[PDB]
Amino acid sequence: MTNMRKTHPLFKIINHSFIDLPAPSNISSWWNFGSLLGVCLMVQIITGLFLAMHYTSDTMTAFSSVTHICRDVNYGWLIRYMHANGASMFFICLFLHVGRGLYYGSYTFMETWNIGVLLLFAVMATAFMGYVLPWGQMSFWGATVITNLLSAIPYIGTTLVEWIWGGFSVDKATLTRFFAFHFILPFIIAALAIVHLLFLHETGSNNPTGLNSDADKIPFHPYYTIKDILGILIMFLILMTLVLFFPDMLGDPDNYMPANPLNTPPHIKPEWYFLFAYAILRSIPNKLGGVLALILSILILALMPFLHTSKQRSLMFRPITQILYWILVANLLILTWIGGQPVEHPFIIIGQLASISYFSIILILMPISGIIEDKMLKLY
Amino acid sequence: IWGGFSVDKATLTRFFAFHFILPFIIAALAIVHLLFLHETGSNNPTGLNSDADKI
Amino acid sequence: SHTDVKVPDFSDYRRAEVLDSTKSSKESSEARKGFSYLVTATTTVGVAYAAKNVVSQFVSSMSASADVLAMSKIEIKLSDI
Amino acid sequence: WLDGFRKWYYNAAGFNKLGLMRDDTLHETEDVKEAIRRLPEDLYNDRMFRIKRALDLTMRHQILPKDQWTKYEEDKFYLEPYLKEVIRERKEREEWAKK
Amino acid sequence: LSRFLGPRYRELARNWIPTAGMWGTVGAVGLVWATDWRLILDWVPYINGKF
Amino acid sequence: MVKRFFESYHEVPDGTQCHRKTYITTALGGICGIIGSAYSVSLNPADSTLEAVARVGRYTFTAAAIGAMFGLTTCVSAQVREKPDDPLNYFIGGCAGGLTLGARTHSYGTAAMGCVYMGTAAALFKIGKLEGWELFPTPKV
Amino acid sequence: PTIPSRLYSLLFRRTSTFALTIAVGALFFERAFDQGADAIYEHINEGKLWKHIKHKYEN
Amino acid sequence: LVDPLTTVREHCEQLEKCVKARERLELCDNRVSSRSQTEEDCTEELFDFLHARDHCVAHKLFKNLK
Amino acid sequence: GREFGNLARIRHVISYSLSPFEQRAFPSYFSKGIPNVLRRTRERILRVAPPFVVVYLIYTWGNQEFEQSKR
Amino acid sequence: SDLELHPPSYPWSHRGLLSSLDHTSIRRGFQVYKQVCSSCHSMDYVAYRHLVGVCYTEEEAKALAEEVEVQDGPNDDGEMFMRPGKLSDYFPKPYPNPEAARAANNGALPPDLSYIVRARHGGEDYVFSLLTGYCEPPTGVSLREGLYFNPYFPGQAIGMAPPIYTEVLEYDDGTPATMSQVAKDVATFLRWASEPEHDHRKRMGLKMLLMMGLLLPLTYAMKRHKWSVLKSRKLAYRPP
Ligand code: HEC
Ligand code: HEM
Ligand code: HEM
Repeated sequence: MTNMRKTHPLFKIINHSFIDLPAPSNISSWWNFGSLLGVCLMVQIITGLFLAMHYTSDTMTAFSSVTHICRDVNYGWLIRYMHANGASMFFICLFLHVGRGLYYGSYTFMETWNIGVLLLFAVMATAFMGYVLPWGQMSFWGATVITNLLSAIPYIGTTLVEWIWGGFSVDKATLTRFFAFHFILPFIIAALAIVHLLFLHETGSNNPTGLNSDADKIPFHPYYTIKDILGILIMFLILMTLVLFFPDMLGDPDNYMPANPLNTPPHIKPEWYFLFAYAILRSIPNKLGGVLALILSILILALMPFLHTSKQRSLMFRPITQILYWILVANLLILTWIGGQPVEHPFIIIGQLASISYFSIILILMPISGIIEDKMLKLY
Repeated sequence: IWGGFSVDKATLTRFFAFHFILPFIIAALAIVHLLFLHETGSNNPTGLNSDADKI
Repeated sequence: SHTDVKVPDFSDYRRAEVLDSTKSSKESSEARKGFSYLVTATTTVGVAYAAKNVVSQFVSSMSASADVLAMSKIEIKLSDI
Repeated sequence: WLDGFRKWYYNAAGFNKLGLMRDDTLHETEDVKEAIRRLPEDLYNDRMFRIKRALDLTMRHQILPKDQWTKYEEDKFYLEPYLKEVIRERKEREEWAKK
Repeated sequence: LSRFLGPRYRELARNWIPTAGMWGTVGAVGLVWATDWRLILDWVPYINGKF
Repeated sequence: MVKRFFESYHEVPDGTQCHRKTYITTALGGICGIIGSAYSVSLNPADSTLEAVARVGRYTFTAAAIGAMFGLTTCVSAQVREKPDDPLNYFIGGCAGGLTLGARTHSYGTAAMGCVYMGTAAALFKIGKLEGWELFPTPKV
Repeated sequence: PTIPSRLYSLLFRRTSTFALTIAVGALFFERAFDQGADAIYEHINEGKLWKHIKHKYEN
Repeated sequence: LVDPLTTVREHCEQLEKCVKARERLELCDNRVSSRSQTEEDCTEELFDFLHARDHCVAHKLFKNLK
Repeated sequence: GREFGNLARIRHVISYSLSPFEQRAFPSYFSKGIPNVLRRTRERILRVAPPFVVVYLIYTWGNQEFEQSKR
Repeated sequence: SDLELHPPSYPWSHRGLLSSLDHTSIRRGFQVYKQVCSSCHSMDYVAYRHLVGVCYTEEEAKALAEEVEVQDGPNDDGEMFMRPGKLSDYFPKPYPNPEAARAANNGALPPDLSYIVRARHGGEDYVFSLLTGYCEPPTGVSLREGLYFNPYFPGQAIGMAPPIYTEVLEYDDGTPATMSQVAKDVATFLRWASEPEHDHRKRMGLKMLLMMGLLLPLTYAMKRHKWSVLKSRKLAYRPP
């Protein structure tokens, strides 16, 4: 007598967001990464559910609980290495999602982008704050280095770092603090992703071409749920290749010792999604300038709504803005390699030149590139 | 649900994980409780359809 | 006019049993639906094998560990008393 | 030489291969959407046909052959006498708001 | 920016100088009261002694 | 100093220091494009000074791209195979230089002929440096 | 009529019979995939797993 | 009383690169024997000789070495 | 993107579409696919390719120069 | 001496993408580990339970457990008493404290052998080449008292003896006990002690690789079958 998907209200919002949402028909495989981040966040949440059921948080037996998970717990090695390489899968899907966001003209979805960079700050915070939790030598000294670089601010710095430590160094209260924070933070990331989907669904999605897609619309079901299933299956192919064949390749092998404060690793290095962050922090010789370059480096792609000087939306019809975008992702790859490298002459001058060129691309050269696009196409 | 022959270390950490995760399920269920409330309206002590007197 | 429009040729896109216009349909529609439904069933049985596998890995993870199963098993009666 | 460089830029931009002229690839701001309300009906209809055909072509990830590409000499600047009027009306509105 | 710079917007900004400056002192005094700064609370004579 | 600059190609073995190697063959392609475009200007005169400077810039840019792609693919093949004494490492670079030639003149048959001829020319160049009897010999008999 | 035509005419038309054949194929496919992949895994690893040494070195 | 795997000695008496590393290592041995109280040593050349030795007896001698 | 009926006001455009079951699932997958992949990579390989060979040149420069400087 | 040597890629029995470890060599490596390396080094996270199912039978693992007198607690009169070990207990630590381990080994701590291969860059090729790399030091390099030189340890000064040679153990499995065989056996045994999930890991990887090879073109064909309406969608424009 009545339609259930437009009558029942949970089914009404499920039908409006998922079934016949007006979506553009021409979106590529790079548009699948948002739903891949949703299902990757769900598989991180469910592997953390089945990982924290055997995890004891204290510095006497955190590493013993991790080895008890990897050896004595049946199928616990699959859950722990699936969680670590699913964090790697989460960050490569997040990096391709933010590369799509820098590429295809979706700066202008402004509240979506601002709650996205709030979500990205929370994802990076929970990634470091869960990377402490195996309690190895590399995890403890990475916690000490990353929290100690927050102590560069005068008059609030040592209050902030004894507040975030619970002591003079990283200890039992710091590890239980980071485990409670690593529980609570991806659920507020998931609620932020739900309201991020709400801020998207206010104005729909967008095409690769930067046009108004209202003339040509397909329903989301079954045209995009089978592309979602195909993207889920190729993401699970790369994720299950990462857990079942190369488990510690993207991870650091130096984490798998017991944690000892009496010795130091020969080079201190955070994870591969934090390597460009560590290179930008290592580029500035002043430590307060390094942590300000950290905060400005994460926050400077939120200024890309305010750095749209071109009258064309996407970069599909912008050929040397494409050159500056691929030299930006080349600078990101060089930043990842430089952060993976230790602090030696001459990696520091390469990191300094690449961070200066990356900030010159993201701040200076791409708005004047959009200006010279609309000058070469005779807009004004 | 025990994870072994008796209530033990794995039962305590598993109940810790469940006790941490279940109020967020309660919070999302409270959100859909509000969502199912907001179309059918709210009751009054008199027990009538009271759409004439609404504040 | 209004019948000026004709639907163009799909002969580079049509499936191999429905190319000929002299023959009719509902003589190979059973085959052309059963092939795609066999692909549907074998895709769904791959998804069902993954769902019967991975949830069983998680259920055996919630089950008892090897340390607890080695500790709780030793009811050795011996022959001393 | 500048017209040859502009034609090479038109070829390297890619929307001449894809089936659009210069005024279809504008960002739909409030000025451009006011000009969208202010086109005549036939120009609006084949503009939204060209956008729908461009969305079909970038769904199929292919372009038209070279005989039916939109040439630079075949480009018409249809939106520009409407968009310049909308821009100067918005400019005099912001000057009256400054006054 | 270019549409936001003008005589009328400067007069509106002059009209909104004292209440936004007083809201800034509200935020500063509330930050001082929340954090209990030892340099600033030792100058007020009612909290002069030890707290 | 030009010959002392250009003889930095040989004493560094292949598989290492690709940037200096591609700088040497990019400068060699630029010098050969400069003399070929000078012969092209003195054989076929352009109708304009702008057309002549576009002709020498186009021929110098295409021959420098041929040399740069040849040395870049030669050192990339040297990285991926780790054989510094291999003529196939110059065969792949000569074929990539011929493919760059045919992509710049926009004809795939000319790209295939340039692949075959420039690949066997680079293979004969590396194998002539490997045996060592000179292209320009001193008179000794 | 060919074999997917008979499979659609008798087997794939009803959705409950479709799900029945999906679950019956899961019941056969679990044992068949386990047997075939364990045969491949012990065919490429003869003498290296425990099953090729427990028959002769258990005592 | 059995012998160890002497394919290290068979490799270094069969291959030219190992005796080139041996001759530059003994040249550096004579250099640090002539120079008394020096900070330079034979560490990097013995490192390169050990790298070539262990790389060849890993990658091309595998009929007994696992 | 508000709803599915009040979005656009377009006119005089006709769309023909066939069935999923009256047509091939992979219609000329190789002979029209590999020229299409070749055309797309011809369109974008001159823009995506030379920054990555700059990355590889900087990578080989940094590795061989660090191993030269650590002697 | 701040430079470290990368180990070569040794052709192991499990270096391939689908090949598991040699369980017979795991048994040999555990036997010669219990002979020569377990009297000084201390591993903790492996137990006598884990040897069954991999290298030993249950009676052999019980006979290996009962030969070690491990410490439990407490005695019913209120003290500490010794018992023979079972399958439930973990490995016997030969030094009860790390500071006692450093005092017995001159200021050098023997590290935890349970996670060495995952702990160190280069894997078990480093653990093989560190034991087989006991060469004479070159001149110009002088060491401390009782300290021997390796090219593979960072810092170039191991705190070890040269522990293995020919005829370390009268080898019970019939293989000759040369130094490369014994070092290969403890390298694959420490790879097993680091990753006991190696056989089940690459088995589940084989199930995954065959499953995605028999599932991914079907899902791609389902994407193309549900999208071929749009792939065959041709438009037209007929204004009056
Ligand atoms: C004397 C007691 C002793 C014996 C016997 C011994 N080790 Fe060690 N081992 C140590 C100490 C102490 C260190 C570390 C300090 C140093 O570098 O000198 C060490 C270092 C190591 C390391 C290096 C780990 C790292 O992080 O660098 C490995 C691997 C190792 N031993 C394995 C073995 C194996 C396998 C055997 C059996 C052949 C063995 N050891 C025999 C005491 C011993
Ligand atoms: C990690 C969790 C994230 C999730 C779950 C997520 C989810 C989504 C989803 C579902 C879409 C719609 C795409 C589709 O369904 O087809 C989308 C699009 C979008 N997201 Fe995210 N997102 C995440 C992170 C981010 C971040 C960090 C940003 C900010 C940089 C961002 C900005 C955008 C933008 C601008 C779009 C619209 C353009 C597009 O569709 O690609 N997202 N996101
Ligand atoms: C709310 C859901 C989550 C829970 C309950 C959770 C729980 C845990 C637990 C208990 C650990 C420690 C076990 C271990 O050592 O692997 C851990 C580790 C980790 N988690 Fe999470 N996690 C969650 C979500 C995430 C997300 C979304 C990320 C990605 C940003 C993430 C990244 C990590 C990383 C990198 C580690 C360290 C892995 C390692 O080195 O072993 N977690 N998590």
